[PDB]
Formats: sequence, structure tokens, C-alpha cells
Amino acid sequence: STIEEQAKTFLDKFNHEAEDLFYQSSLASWNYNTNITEENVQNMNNAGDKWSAFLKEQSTLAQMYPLQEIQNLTVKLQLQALQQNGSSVLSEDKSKRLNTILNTMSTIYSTGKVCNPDNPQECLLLEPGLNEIMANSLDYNERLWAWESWRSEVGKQLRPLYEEYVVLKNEMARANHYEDYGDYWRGDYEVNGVDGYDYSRGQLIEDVEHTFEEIKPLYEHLHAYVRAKLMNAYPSYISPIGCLPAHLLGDMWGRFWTNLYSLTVPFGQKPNIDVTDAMVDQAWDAQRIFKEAEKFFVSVGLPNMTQGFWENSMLTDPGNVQKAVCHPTAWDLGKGDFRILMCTKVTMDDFLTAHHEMGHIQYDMAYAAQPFLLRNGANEGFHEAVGEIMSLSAATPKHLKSIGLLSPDFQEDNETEINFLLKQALTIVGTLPFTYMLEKWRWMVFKGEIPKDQWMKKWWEMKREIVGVVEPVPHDETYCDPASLFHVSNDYSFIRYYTRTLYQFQFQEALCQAAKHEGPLHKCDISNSTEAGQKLFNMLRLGKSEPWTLALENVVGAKNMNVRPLLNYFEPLFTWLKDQNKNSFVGWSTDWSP
Amino acid sequence: KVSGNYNYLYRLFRKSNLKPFERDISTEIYQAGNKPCNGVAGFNCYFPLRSYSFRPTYGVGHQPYRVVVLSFELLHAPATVCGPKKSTNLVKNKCVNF
Ligand SMILES: *[C@@H]1O[C@H](CO)[C@@H](O)[C@H](O)[C@H]1NC(C)=O
Ligand SMILES: *[C@@H]1O[C@H](CO)[C@@H](O)[C@H](O)[C@H]1NC(C)=O
Ligand SMILES: *[C@@H]1O[C@H](CO)[C@@H](O)[C@H](O)[C@H]1NC(C)=O
Ligand SMILES: *[C@@H]1O[C@H](CO)[C@@H](O)[C@H](O)[C@H]1NC(C)=O
Repeated sequence: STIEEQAKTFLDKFNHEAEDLFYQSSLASWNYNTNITEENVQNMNNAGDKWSAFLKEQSTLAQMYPLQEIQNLTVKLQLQALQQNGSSVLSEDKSKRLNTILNTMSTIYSTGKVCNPDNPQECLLLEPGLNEIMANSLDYNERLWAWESWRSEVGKQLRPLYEEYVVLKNEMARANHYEDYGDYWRGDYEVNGVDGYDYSRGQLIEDVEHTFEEIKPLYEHLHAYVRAKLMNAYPSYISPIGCLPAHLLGDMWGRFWTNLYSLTVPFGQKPNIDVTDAMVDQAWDAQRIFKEAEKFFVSVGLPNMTQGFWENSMLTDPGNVQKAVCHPTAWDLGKGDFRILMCTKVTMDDFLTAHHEMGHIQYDMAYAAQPFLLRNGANEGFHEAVGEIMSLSAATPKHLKSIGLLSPDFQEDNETEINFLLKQALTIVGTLPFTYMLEKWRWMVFKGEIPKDQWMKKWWEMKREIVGVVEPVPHDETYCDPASLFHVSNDYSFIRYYTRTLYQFQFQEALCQAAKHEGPLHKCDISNSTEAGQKLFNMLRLGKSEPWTLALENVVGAKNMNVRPLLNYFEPLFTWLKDQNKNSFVGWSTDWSP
Repeated sequence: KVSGNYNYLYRLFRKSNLKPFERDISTEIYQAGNKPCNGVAGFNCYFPLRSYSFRPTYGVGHQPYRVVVLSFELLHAPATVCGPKKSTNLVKNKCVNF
């Protein structure tokens, strides 16, 4: 008959062979993680060579297969996912130039040197010493000195290399009969064949625009409070009518603001939750943290986590005999091998992050039942959102006091509520507008409407309107602060972060409003809420086999992304900001600048 | 085996469904596509017997397993195999039901 059965066995053989070979590759990676030897490097390089050859062969096989006559939804989605290969339909010269330019950009970023011009032989390096000299300093002459000298010797290979990248990616998409490569980034979300829910690529950016416009008053209030408290506590240089210059961003681009919360402490005469005595009294460790995570999963109602977490996964960091990185690593090795590797540490925020990684592991366990094409969510923002769901559930003091991390006579009064609402604000909305800026500017540069040297005005105009970040001296031809961000130079779709946080906030609202929880609205916890765990487990299993917007509107009630849940959890936050931002004028003037 | 147990090989493609007590030994490709194909594979020609995936560090539902089935026919030939029938004390010099 037709090629229906041929496509069926084609996808089946690809799924089997991909499972086997990708399992071997992840095995090589985990062998490197357990022990670093050059032979392990050669072995994983050989595994990658074999995997690349296999992927190219599969793409060549799938190239001819059509999509119009085959009407099976799952078959259509899997075939269109397999046919895509990336940058192989071009000419080889463009591909090799792309490889060389990306490699040299990675080299110039990794070894890009900047430190004190006083003692450069052995000083604080790029990280984390630069963080502790920018965000923990009293004078600003050296701070802005380092800030504006950072791009004077590195951005020279950041801006024009970015231009070569963007032109090569644009031409590749032209060969792919598309416009830009960020369109391919967002194309993982693509699904079609559902009446009424035709899904283009621009609705994502339009919805993101609406969500940020809804967010804007919240950051207006937040920056109003930050400016008021810094003028109350930092009378050193910044004028009472000025703004927040580039020497006071706290990070390399100003992402997290809990460190700057030190300059915005409302009340320090009231006690708050602390777990140091509670963690040094019963001797909490990674074993005990994982045991109480199991208890948390049981209380929520989710089923047990498989034995790969009790035996196969190394519970502790690899001692001191060897050396390896300790970034949060939740690895799904394959066929039921679920492992978590870190440099284990005990902290309430690290409690939340560990439960985030264990939520990743739970999601991996869920989607392990699916074939390789379906071994991922319909969107790439599902994993981090579902992991952080339980962390945001645990961001509230209620179940921390329930697990005995402090005495039960400690007051759960209004002050801790307000302070932790502001803490969540500084955690998320302190970086969301920067995400808006970078993603919009990168969409414009990928499409190519914006001249490469125009980024001086419009981008900074946003910094004059959305975040309140300026510079004592305007940037030069090769100052490319957006490229100073770590992920942009790593071939990352920088909108999937915002889509991920939208997903996590929507699911937080879904599990906070449908779980019959009352009292203070933030106090809702998914523990001891069976229906919340049941409905969450119903959702986090299928993957990409079905459209995601219908499921998203089922779980929460939103056809697409929306920050209405974000302000729903932040309704106490918004009320407190309105309670505090009535003393004087709020906002900044665009014309005035230092 | 720590590096894998793939000495055997499982058959996946048989163009005709089987009945009780039937085996398959042939490795002929399931030529569902009418395009020319014989012997060496090619356009839509996939080998029936697919490889394995078996190692001790696996998780759930992927370890090597053994299955046996006990079967027998019903009395058409004289009954041949059955176990012992439980007995009891035999008793001496005392009235019982022999
Ligand atoms: C790594 O391998 C070396 C020799 O191959 C051995 O001495 C060392 O103990 C191993 N370390 C780990 C963590 O496996
Ligand atoms: C695709 O074919 C399978 C046959 O196994 C069927 O179960 C499924 O419903 C089909 N897809 C749709 C969308 O109906
Ligand atoms: C299944 O859940 C029970 C109860 O929580 C637990 O004791 C058991 O260890 C779990 N099974 C595995 C394989 O972890
Ligand atoms: C839910 O029940 C568990 C025991 O089943 C208990 O430890 C927990 O405290 C309960 N939840 C709350 C919010 O008290």
C-alpha cells in the first residue's frame, strides 16, 4: 500500500537504535563524570562521532518522506521532528566556517581575561571573584572601572563574531526556507492539525509582549522601593533624582537581586525562619534531604521514585580523590537509570533547588515510558517548570515548619509573608524584564531589521524604560553587554526561559487554587494535597504526543502563556508594594541621566 | 553481563500471524513496500531480528528475564504424570478404615 507502514517501521527502528546508541553516549558521559581520564575523553568523542553519523544517516533517510498525505497526528509529528537536522542542507564551507567561528567564540569567552590591574598574577578570576568584587563593594570607581574595562578587551570578539553567527544562521534558515534560526528555536513548540488552534511562530512573541506589559507595573513598584531604600541607605554618590547605573547591577548583567536585597532590608528587628540549628541538631545530610524529599513526594501523593536513585546514583560528591564540576546534574542515563550528581550542600534555597532536580528526575521517570521521539515534552520549558513546581511549593514557610525545620511557636506573622513575597519578586521579576530586553533584541538581530550599531539607542532605551539601568558613559562600537550574558553565546533560545517561568507559575496557580488551600494565598503547599499530585502526574507523562495548549488550558485555564498566575501568587506582593509606594513619587524620568 | 548480554537476538517481523505451538526461524525481510527489494536491504527493508539492550545498571522493565510454561493434553492418551497423593498413619492391631 502506501508508505504508512514503512514510516511506522522507520520510526520504530530509529527509536530502538537511538535508544541503544544514545544510551552508550550517555554511558560515556557518566563514565567521564565518575572518573576523568583522557581515555574517557577519547571514548566519549568516539561515541559522539558514531552518534553524529547515525543522526545524519537517519535525517538522510527521513528527508524524502512527505507530510501532506500521511494524516496520522503522531506519525506526522514524529516524521517532521526526525526530518529536521539543522545545518546540513547547506554547502560544506558555510558549515565549517560556522564550526570554526563558534569554537573560537567559545575559546575567547572561556579564557577571556580580566582582573585587578594591580596584582594580575594571582587574583580573583572571572568567577566567582568578580561577583564578590562587584556586588560586595563600597566604592564604585573600581567597580565601574572593571565593568567598562570588561568589554574593552573581550567584546572585540563578541560583536563581530555574533554578526558572523547571525548571517550564517540566517542564510542556513534561507536554505531551510525560513527567516531566522530563532524561528527554528521556537519551532520545537510547533504543532498543527487542530481546528481553531493553528499555531504560528509570532503568537509566542506577542503573548510574551502582553505578559511583560502586565508585569511592568510590578517592576515599577519594585524598583520604586529599591530606589527609596538605596537612597535611605546609600547616600554616597547616587543622586536623589538619578537612576541605577551600570556599576550597581550586582551581576555580570544584573539577573539575580537577592544579593542586592541587603540594600533593601525592610525590617531586621523581627525574627524569620532559619534552619541552621535544625540542620546541625539532627545532622541533616544529602541522605536525609533525599529521605525527606521521598516523604514530600509521598505527602503530595505522587508515587515512589525508582531504585536508580537509591543504588545507582552516587548520593555524595566525588570526594577529593578526583576533581569534577558540581553543577546541578540530573541525568537520565536511559532504560530506568536516574541519577543526581552535585556537590551536596544543605540550605533552604538549596533544599528547593535539590527538589527542583528531583522533580526533573520524576519527570524523566514519567516520560521514560515513551519512545525516543516522545522522550521529551511538547515544549522544552516543561522540565524546569515541573521540577520547580515542588520548589515553589517548598518556598513557603508552612511545610518547612511542618518538617520541623524550626520550632512550632515561631510566628507565621505578616512580616515573613511580606519579606518572602519580596524575595520571590527579586528572584523572578528582578530578571524577567532583562529577559524581555535580550529576547526582543535577539529576535530583531536574527531577523535583521536592526542595524548592528543601532543597538546603542533602542536597547538602552528599554533600559531607560523597563529596568532602570544606565551607564556613566555611553557604550562604544564594540560594547555588547547582551553578549556578556553567559547563555547567549551558548546557542540558547533565550525565550524558553520566560516560557518556562510562565509554565511554572501557571502550574503553581493551578495547584494553589484547585487544592482548596486558604488563609494567606502564598501559604498553599502541595504536600498533603492528593488531588494536586494526581492531576500533576496525569499531565507530566505524555510528552509531545498531543498538543500542549489544550492541556495547559485544562490544568490552569490559559489558552497560552499568561502572567496572571504570577501576579496571583504576587497579590500579597502587589498589595504590599501599593501599601509602601504611596509615600512619594514612584518611577524615573527618561530625559535625566547621570 | 556488565558490558551487556546480546548473544541472543529477538525476532520482530513476521508477515503471517502464528497459531499455538508455532515457531519462526526465517529472517526474510518484511517487504510491506512494493518497491523492489531482496536480499541486501535498502529502500524500506528492515531486518526482522532486532538487537537487545541488557546491562545490570538498568532500571525497571529492561533486565533479562526467564519465562517457562507448563502445558499438557487432556486425557486423550492415558494419564501419565501427576504428583503424590498425601497419606497418613497406617496403624497396627487397632480398628481403622483401610
Ligand atoms: C579513577 O581511575 C583511577 C585509575 O584508572 C583510579 O586510581 C581511581 O581510584 C578512579 N577514581 C574513581 C572515582 O573512580
Ligand atoms: C494513528 O494510528 C494509530 C494506529 O496504531 C491509531 O491508534 C491512532 O489513533 C492514529 N492517530 C489518530 C490521531 O487517530
Ligand atoms: C515504592 O514505594 C514504597 C512506599 O513509599 C517504598 O517503600 C519503596 O521503596 C518504593 N519502591 C522503590 C523501588 O523505591
Ligand atoms: C499531611 O499528612 C502528613 C502525614 O500523612 C503530615 O505529616 C503533614 O503534616 C500533613 N500536612 C500538613 C499541612 O500538616
